[PDB]
Amino acid sequence: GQAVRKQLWDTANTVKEKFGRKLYESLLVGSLPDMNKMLDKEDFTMMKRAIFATQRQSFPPVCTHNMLDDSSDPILTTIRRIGLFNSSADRVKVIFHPEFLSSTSPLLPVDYEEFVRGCHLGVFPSY
Amino acid sequence: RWKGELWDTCNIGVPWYDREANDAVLFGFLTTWFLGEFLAQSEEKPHVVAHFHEWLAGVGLCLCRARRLPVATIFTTHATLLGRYLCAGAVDFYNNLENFNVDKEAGERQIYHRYCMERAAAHCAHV
Amino acid sequence: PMTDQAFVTLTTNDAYAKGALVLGSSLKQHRTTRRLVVLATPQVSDSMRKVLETVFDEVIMVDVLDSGDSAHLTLMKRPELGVTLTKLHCWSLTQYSKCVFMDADTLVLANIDDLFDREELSAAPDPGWPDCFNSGVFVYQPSVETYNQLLHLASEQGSFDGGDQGILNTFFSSWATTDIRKHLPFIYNLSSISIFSYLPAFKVFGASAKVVHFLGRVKPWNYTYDPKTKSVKSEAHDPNMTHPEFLILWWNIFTTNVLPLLQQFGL
Amino acid sequence: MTDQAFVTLTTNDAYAKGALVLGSSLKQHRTTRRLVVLATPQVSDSMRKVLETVFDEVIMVDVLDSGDSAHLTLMKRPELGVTLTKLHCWSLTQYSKCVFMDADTLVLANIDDLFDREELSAAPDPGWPDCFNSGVFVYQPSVETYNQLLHLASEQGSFDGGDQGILNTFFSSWATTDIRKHLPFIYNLSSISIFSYLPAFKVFGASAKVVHFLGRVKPWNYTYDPKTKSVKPNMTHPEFLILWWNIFTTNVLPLLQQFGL
Amino acid sequence: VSSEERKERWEQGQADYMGADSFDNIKRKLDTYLQ
Repeated sequence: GQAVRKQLWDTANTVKEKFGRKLYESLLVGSLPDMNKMLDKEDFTMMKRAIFATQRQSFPPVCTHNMLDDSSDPILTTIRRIGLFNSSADRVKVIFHPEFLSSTSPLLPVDYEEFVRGCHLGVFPSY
Repeated sequence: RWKGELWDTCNIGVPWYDREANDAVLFGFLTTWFLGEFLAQSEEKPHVVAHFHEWLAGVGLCLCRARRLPVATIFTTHATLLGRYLCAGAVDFYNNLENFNVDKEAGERQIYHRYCMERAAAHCAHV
Repeated sequence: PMTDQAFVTLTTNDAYAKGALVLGSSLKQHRTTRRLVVLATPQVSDSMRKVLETVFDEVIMVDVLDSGDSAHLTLMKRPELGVTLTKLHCWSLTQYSKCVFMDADTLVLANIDDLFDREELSAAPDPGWPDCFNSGVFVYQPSVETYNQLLHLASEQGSFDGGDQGILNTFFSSWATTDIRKHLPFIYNLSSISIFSYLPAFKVFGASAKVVHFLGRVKPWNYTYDPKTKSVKSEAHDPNMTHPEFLILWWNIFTTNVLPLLQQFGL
Repeated sequence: MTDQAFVTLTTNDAYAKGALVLGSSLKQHRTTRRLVVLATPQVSDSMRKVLETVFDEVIMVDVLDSGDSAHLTLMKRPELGVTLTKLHCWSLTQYSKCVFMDADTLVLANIDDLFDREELSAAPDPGWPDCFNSGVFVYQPSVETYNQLLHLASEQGSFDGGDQGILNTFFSSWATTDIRKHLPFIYNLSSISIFSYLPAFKVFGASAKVVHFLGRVKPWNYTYDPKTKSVKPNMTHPEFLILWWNIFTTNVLPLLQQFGL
Repeated sequence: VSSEERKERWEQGQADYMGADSFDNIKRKLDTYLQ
């Protein structure tokens, strides 16, 4: 998932740069860009491959990490019971990150303080 | 039906197990049909040139010439089927080229149908 | 032409090669557009592996005893899981973007290219525990990462059943609850024990069977076929023989489209 | 929670002992819901009085009575008396949602969670896992639904020849429509599944919430020795059955002797 | 003879390479249609 996001971002950059050049060249002649002609056949293929990568019918996983012990996990058992499976219909999506957020980690490479700052609300119903 | 027809036309058969040959008969018959239908439905073009570029496209060429359709047929072998097997498979493929009984070798490798198709296409093509 | 997608199957001996030959033939009979790639252990004879070479496109060789094999270290930890670790090599087939794994004791009754519609680990609800996926037929997507994770699980926690089903069920626990599209209709992996154990449903939904899975100790190849009578050695009640067509359709396919290939290559 | 109920069906005194155990187990795990048996005329007066000590409502259903809604259907399908009696669970329109549980089930933990699920949410059946074991099912009482079920009973009956058959035909959507309507098998653990595929009961048996004794020998039928809580089968874990017999002895025989027998 | 049977022989993969199914024989059938 993270890799596909990277690919789409990289592709968008490649197409963006090519649009940049073509817009700059078009502007230099004194004409508003002819939108249809801006994108070359070469990119239409790159973008088509990119939109092919995106295609999925499977709901995104409820955890981010493959758990050495999955079935036992209290959080996962409860998520399944509660019915929050990140379904398209669901308005509430649960993402369980079982590792302390770290700069080294590939996904969300932000330390705890930065992640905390980003979230809108923090729920700590401590017993 | 298609395979049945091929036997009557070219006295050639394709084993059930081979996927590539089986696929080629489908492809070949469809291409022969397409071009024949095109010529019939359109105003007759005395010149239409069909360029077959491999052994498995050659089933079409065999049929086209056999159905006495007027389209010109070019058959191109980017590699010899028997050649690939005979090299490495035999000790001295290159010098004994003339000596080899092609039919025997082809049969021995259970590739005989494919060979027959390639040779048939070669004989069939005007060029 | 669909070079990107494959049916995979595992042969661990000549016995399960006859199974694979029948499965492969059945996929051809129902005109799959997808490549049938078997996986053969070193144990399959050279003569048999030529027959498997004719029917199946790529007999990729997986051996877990060779020290170069990716699973060899795992095998030394779990020496009882040789077969399982061999099967799990199905995930190494990164030349394919998506595959359907089918055990060599399955038989196809209709075109199932629509299995390729389903995503990773879409498998029939297993008879018995219906919260586990019969790993007889599962759509799946090759990946080195997934494969390595599976080996890790094999070493670390092993398998509850000491088999492919257990190692896969633990790793893909999400199947049971997450999505119904991952559940495949039972008709795509119809275990015969279902026809025997719960005959009434079979009577009603059996006609639509797309894949039959021969469970129990006595596999389809083990039976005796008298072509003159077209009747299999009839034991006392055997799950496979609850339906005298599913096994008959195994034996016929064998006789028609394999004994020819077998005799040619010296079996 | 006067609005919601566990229902169960007793067709005789034998299945009354089952219902008494089920009912007790629901109480032990502290349900907030009503307990509502349905009893055929066949249950003795003395046993109905025992049932009253456990169940909030003992509701009489007699399909042989010509006033009964299912009576005409019974005359068409005389083999489906039990099934048509069970289907009266849909007539209980005083309740907005119910969980039906066969009298050969036993509760191991609080399952008020079942009330979260909607109409015909039932555990996949061992054997055909495309049919819903009608041992435990969440449903919403409705006269319309009930009448449609009777119609199906008349017209096509049941492929199985039991309630499972007729419910499966009507609620065929279960197999494919929604995964929320698939109850975890833990909520209906047919012992046969533990026996057939024991490796799995070992890992996911601990979490069992309901055991369903589908077998030739019913839980009441089994022989019990109180001396060590021992029993003389698909009941691979005899633990579940021990928990049946104990609950019976502790919390029923008292309520039994008190009203007869 | 064994004419239709010969298609079947090719179908099961066993062809008479040396004899009846030799390309030369196939060539004669091909010869029916000129260049």
